[PDB]
Amino acid sequence: GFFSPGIWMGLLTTLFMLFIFTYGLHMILSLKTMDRFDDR
Amino acid sequence: NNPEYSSFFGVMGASSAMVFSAMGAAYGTAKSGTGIAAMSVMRPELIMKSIIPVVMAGIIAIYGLVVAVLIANSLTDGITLYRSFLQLGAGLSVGLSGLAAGFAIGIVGDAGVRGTAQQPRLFVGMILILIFAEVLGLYGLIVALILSTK
Amino acid sequence: NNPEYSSFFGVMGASSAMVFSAMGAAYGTAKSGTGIAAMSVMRPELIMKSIIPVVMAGIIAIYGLVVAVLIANSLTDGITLYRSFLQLGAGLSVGLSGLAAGFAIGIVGDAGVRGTAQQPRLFVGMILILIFAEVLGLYGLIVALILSTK
Amino acid sequence: NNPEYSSFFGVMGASSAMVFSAMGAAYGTAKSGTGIAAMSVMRPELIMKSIIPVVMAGIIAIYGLVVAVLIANSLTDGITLYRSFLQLGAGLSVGLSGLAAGFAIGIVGDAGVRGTAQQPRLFVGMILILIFAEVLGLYGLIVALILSTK
Amino acid sequence: NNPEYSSFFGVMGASSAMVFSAMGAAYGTAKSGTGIAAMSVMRPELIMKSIIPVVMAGIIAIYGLVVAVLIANSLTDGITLYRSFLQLGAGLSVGLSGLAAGFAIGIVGDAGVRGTAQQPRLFVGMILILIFAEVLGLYGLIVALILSTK
Amino acid sequence: NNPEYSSFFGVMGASSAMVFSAMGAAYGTAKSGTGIAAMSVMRPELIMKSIIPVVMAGIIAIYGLVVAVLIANSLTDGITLYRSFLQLGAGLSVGLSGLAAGFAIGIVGDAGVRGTAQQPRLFVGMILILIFAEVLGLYGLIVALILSTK
Amino acid sequence: NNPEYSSFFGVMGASSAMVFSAMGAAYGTAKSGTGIAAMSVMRPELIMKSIIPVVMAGIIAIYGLVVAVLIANSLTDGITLYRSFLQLGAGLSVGLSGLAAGFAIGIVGDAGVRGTAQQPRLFVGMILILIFAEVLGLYGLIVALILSTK
Amino acid sequence: NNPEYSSFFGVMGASSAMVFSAMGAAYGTAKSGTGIAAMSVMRPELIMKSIIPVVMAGIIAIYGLVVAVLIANSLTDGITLYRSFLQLGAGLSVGLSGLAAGFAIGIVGDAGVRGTAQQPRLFVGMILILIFAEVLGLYGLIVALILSTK
Amino acid sequence: AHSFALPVIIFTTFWGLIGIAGPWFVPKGPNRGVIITMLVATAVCCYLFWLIAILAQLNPLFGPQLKNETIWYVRFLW
Amino acid sequence: PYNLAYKYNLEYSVVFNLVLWIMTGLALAVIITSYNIWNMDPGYDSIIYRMT
Amino acid sequence: ELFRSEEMTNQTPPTYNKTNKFTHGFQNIVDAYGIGTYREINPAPYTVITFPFLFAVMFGDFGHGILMTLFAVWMVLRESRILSQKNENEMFSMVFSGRYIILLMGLFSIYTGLIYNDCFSKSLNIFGSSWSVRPMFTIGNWTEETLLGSSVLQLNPAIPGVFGGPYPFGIDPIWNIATNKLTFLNSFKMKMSVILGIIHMLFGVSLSLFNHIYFKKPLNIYFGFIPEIIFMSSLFGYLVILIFYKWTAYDAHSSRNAPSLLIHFINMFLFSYPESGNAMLYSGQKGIQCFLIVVAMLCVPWMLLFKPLILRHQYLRKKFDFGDTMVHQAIHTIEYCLGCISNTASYLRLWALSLAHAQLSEVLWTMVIHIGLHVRSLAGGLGLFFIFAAFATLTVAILLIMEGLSAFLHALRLHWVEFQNKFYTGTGFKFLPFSFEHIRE
Amino acid sequence: LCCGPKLAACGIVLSAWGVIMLIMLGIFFNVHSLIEDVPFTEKDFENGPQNIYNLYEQVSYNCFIAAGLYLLLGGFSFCQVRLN
Repeated sequence: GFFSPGIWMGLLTTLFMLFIFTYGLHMILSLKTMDRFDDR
Repeated sequence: NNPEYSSFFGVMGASSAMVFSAMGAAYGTAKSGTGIAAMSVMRPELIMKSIIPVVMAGIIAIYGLVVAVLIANSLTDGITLYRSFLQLGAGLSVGLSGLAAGFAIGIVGDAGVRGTAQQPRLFVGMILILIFAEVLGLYGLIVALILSTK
Repeated sequence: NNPEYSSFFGVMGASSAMVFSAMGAAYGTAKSGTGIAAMSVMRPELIMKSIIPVVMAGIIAIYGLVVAVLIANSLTDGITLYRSFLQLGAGLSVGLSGLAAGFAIGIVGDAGVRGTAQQPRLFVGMILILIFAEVLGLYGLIVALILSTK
Repeated sequence: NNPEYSSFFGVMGASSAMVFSAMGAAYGTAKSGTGIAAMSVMRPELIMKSIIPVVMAGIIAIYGLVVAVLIANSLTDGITLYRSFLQLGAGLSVGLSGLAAGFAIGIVGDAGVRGTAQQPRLFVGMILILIFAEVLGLYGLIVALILSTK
Repeated sequence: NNPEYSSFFGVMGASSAMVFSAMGAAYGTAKSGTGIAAMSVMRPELIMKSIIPVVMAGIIAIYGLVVAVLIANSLTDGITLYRSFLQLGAGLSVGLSGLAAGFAIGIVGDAGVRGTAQQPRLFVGMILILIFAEVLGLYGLIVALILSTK
Repeated sequence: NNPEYSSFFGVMGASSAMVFSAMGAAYGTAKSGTGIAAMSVMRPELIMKSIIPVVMAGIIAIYGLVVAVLIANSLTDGITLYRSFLQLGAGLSVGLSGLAAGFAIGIVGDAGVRGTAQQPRLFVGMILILIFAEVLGLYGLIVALILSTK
Repeated sequence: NNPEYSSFFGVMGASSAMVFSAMGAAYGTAKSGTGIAAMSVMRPELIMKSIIPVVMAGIIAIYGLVVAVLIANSLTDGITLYRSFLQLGAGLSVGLSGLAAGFAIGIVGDAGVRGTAQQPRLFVGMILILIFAEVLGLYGLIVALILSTK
Repeated sequence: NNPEYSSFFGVMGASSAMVFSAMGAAYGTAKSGTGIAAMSVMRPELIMKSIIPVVMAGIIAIYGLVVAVLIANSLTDGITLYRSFLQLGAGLSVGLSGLAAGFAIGIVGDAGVRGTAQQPRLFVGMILILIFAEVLGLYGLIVALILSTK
Repeated sequence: AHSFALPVIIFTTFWGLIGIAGPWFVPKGPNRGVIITMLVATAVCCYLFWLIAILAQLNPLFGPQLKNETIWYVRFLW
Repeated sequence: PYNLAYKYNLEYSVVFNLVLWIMTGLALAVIITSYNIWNMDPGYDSIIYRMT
Repeated sequence: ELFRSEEMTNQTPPTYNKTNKFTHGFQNIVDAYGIGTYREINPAPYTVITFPFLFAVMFGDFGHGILMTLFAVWMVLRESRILSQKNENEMFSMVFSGRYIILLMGLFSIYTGLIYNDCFSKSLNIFGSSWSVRPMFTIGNWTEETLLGSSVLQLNPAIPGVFGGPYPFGIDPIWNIATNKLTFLNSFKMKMSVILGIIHMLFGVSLSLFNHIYFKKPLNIYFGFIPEIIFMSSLFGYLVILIFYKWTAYDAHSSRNAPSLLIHFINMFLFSYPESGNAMLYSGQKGIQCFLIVVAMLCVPWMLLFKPLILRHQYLRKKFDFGDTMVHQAIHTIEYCLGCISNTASYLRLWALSLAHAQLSEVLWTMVIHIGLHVRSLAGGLGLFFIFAAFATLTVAILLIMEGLSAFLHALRLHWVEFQNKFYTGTGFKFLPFSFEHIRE
Repeated sequence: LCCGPKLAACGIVLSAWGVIMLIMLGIFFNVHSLIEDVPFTEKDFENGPQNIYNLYEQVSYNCFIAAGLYLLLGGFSFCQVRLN
């Protein structure tokens, strides 16, 4: 067979936490700093 | 009698608790530091007060450390799977909860520091809103801890 | 009696720890270096103080080297799999946590270094904030060390 | 007694060690080259100093070349799989770590060289930052060697 | 007694070498030609020297041919699988490494050719940068030669 | 005697050669036609000379036509399977290599014709660069002929 | 003796031929119509002649119609499988090749008609270029016909 | 001896014929109506003789309706599968071909009506062009009619 | 059939005299240094390349793979 | 011969699962890295404004 | 006695190299890379032969060598008419200015093409091809093989007792019609490229000794040249020796388990000496391989740090930026050692392009001019006319121009990068005397 | 016709090169009646080596025909350059 109960259950939990990681990283990557500072 | 792979799910719980919380705190710190850097130029006297958002972000990371270790000290070889998924749930519960809280702390802290410099009367409001953010992370810890022994 | 291909997970751990930590330190270094080049062009007298962000990024990389080696020295052929999952958790825990720390270092470094030239009183605040980011990287190491010997 | 397909892992390692590190060096060189062109037209007198990021980038590619050869010279038909997994991990460790180093080298080179065009005192700081990126690449090499000989 | 379709992987190797090498060379040529077309309008007298990026880039397609043929020379029906993976790895190694080199050559060629017209002193720096980018393609060949003959 | 579906690979080869080469030629033609149409406003006297990029595209398409026919004529029902894979490799090798060539022809043709309109002395340089791209497509044919006959 | 589903590939060929060829003609038609509408405001005279790119697009669709019918007429229930795969190849070959031609017709016609409004001498050049794209479509038909009868 | 997975392929043919044709006609209608509404501001006298693109769109929908009915009337329980794949091909052939026509109708209608508003001479041209798109849709019907009775 | 020794004798003498004796028979003009340089460099470069080509063909491990019609043609040609 | 099976890899699910996700992740890493390099921003300044 | 710049009369003088109608072009392609240091060894007298030779190796095609030579001759024969005219097209002027450089490239391309035995993918059989005696092939247990032959090849065996003997000059023509040319001759070109590259590199290093003597820098030879030339010899010259050894040491009698030179080379560096799996080239090789690598490593301290240490000694004895000197010397060593590895591989350009040229030529022949032949008489004659014209056109467009350009550039690049960088260092100023040169302008 | 002396000159070079190549090639086919070994032999090949010699003779004749056309081309192109 292509998949086992072990392998599959692993993949199912892996994807859920992978989506969480993707969500977190997504917002982290879309994070900018300032072009310039306001004043002296 | 132990379904093999039983240990795999558990250890991922410890990993998630630390990694996701670190991601949250890291983002929270990054946003707070950026806001502090922009604010502090004109009003350096607020630098010490402005650090608070960063500390809370750090606390989020600690919640994750607490669960990640609690799970790690709870791992064995002959894990009955039932226990493993409980640990995975606890890990994810605090992880995502801490992750979301870190975002709230960062985004709110950034605005709060900038606003406070313009209007110091907002300082208390900044702190209050941020406490709620931390309380959310705490929530994640509390349930994650409760689940670890069920 | 030991499952086959059991070493795979531990090997991925050793590599993951080094790679993700290098990614974190690399990002933090690149972002700081950009701020340093943009900042110190006007105020070269700060060039030897704005380097610190970069050093801290390097520490993130060391965390990864320490665990990646610790894992590699812990691997054998007849691994009981259980140990491998523990090694994978330790690898990812420090690697991905260092990665998050790398972003914190990078964003705060750039913002802090350029801000510092505009306002020298910011330097101390910059370091303190960057200290939290190094602590976030360390939390990952702490868990990884707990798991890798469990 | 040897599982067929086992060689696939080690073989992908030998390639990955070169391919990913090559992309890193390719980015580093290409990104630096653009910055060099900008500096040189403004002032060609520095043309022989701004090349350094490129030399460093090349060293990264070499790190990968070294591991790729070590893995390739360690392949056999009767492979025990364990060693094949180590070879894959070792190849990825140096390849992906060098990849991160390549981006670090390119980004700071461009910023440093463009800044140096305006401020000659920036050169020393640029070199120190470049040193951290080369060190980030080496850490990958160290782990890869430990794994491939384990 | 050999596995069925064992040539499948080796055949993809010979093709992949040529295909990715053509991709790299094509990219390098396209970017270099664009820079030349824009540059030579102002200084047609440089249209001869400015070809170098294009001529060098062609080496990647040659490297692809060299390996793709070297692999093809060793394709038979009764392949022991082991050797087939080696051929696949060698094909990918040179192809994807040549692809990385193609990117490097193209990007620096565009900046180099344009810069040279602005400042003829850039010629020497352009040549050095192009060399390192080509070396990356060479490293790909080196690994492929060692691996495909192992 | 061989596995059913053995012919499938060879059939995909014949199609791949024609389709990918046509895609490349179509891209090269479309981009060349766009630049020419605009060029005709400045210099209609170049309408005849500026056709060459389009011919180059055409030749790419032929490369694909030649291999597709060779595969189609060589493919039988009782195919040796080994030869079927080689036909797919030959098809992809020439098709995808011609596809890459196609992009180089288009980008170089458009940039060259546009630059030529501004400066007619660039015409000879455009043709030379185009020769390299056409030869890169031929590289694909060479490997395909070696594979499809082995 | 052959699989009851072996007829699947053939009918997908007949459908693919018509669908992709129509898609190509549809794109080319849409692109030409857009350019023609704009040109028509500039000057009435050319409206009549400007239809030609659209006719060529139509021919692409016919190319596909011819193969789709040939496959449908030859496709039976007791298909030889070998012939079915050939029909799938013939269908894709003409369809996707015509699709590529449709883009060439579309882009070239649009740019050509818009340019011709400004320079009537372009008209002849436009047709010649479109001729190459129609020839590219024919190439797809040639291979499909060879595969269909093979 | 009839395979129970055949009544699905068949009915999906009837559905595809209607659904994709409605999508095409809907797209053509949406774009044509938008252009008409804008046109009506300046040239309300053209409103009635500008509906044609929409009627043509509808004809595409009919092409699909007719095939969907012909298949639906042909559907039975004991289908020999061969017939099911013919129904699937016929459904997709007319549906997707009509879909392509819908885009041509839509884009040409929009550009044509907007142009006609300013250049009444474009009207015959708009119709000739749109006639070609309707012919492209009919081609889909022709193949579907051949397949559905085969 | 061939021996290796004789080729070596004939081409080594040829290129030797050029690189060894050649410089002895040179004009005294301003190009003397250039002519001698060329004479020696040429003989060395050319001799080495050939020597490789011939030595690489000694003690072969395998022969050519010829097509059946080619094999037939040669049988009745050489 | 006797409609015998060809021995469809015992533990197939293991090799399959490993190779699928390993090559998929590595292939994507190359695609993303290639994308980032493909679109490298030279700055489009300094001399580019004049050459354009 | 080496060529150097002329003496000038405490500022950096310009670098003056006297050139003439022949040598000027070669000096310019050197100057294009840079102006040599005052009293530097001028590489041009060696470029005159070295560069065209390396080109001919990359462009070793007899038929194109003719075309290339004739072009140069045409330009020279019209020299007076082309030079005393206006030539606004810089592409024609450029190749004209290099007409004497091209002339040599053609002459050497003929020489190398004949040794390669390739004239438009055709071999040149001088009736000396005695590779095998087919009549004796059938004797050696090959009876009616042409029956099965209809579907197979059958490889001609080595050491059947009836085959053998080298081809007098170049590659035996028989390989030009084999299906495995692509392995027999491919191996030759790989090994040849390595041999030529390493030897040429050693020459480039040897030249540095004369320069260091001229400037009386004992340190640059006691801590520089000597360990540098030993380092390169011990690693790369050793390889070259083994390549020739194998050719003359092993026959087909030992083809099974015949040593692989590439594997021993890698195992050499790594001190990898498996008990079995690889036969050794000669007894005691293990000791030699270990010794040479140790020496190469011991060569590094000399070039790495002994010079700045003695400079510090002499400085403090007399009593100088020690730190910067140590860094500079360290960089030199790092680039030298890593460059030796990369530079040796770089000469794979010779093989890579030579292979490509032969393959482009073969396909242009096979897919174009082959079509000009036909069993129909009149159709063949008339078609061959038109087909050849196309073949001629493509032959020039693809090989004589484009690949000739690639071979030109890559051979030149080898000159600049691997050769010159071993001795031709530093920069000077271009000598620009006041003179009435601008007469035609 | 003039056609331009630049293009007539190219024809002269192509014609001269062609005549040289075609004559030499035809000889090679006639002498080795060979390295090229592509005379388009029959698939129904019998035990008659003389059949291969005859095929090469046909190929050689065709080579000289093509040379004749290049001789005519060179003549025409030559006069164009002289008149231009």
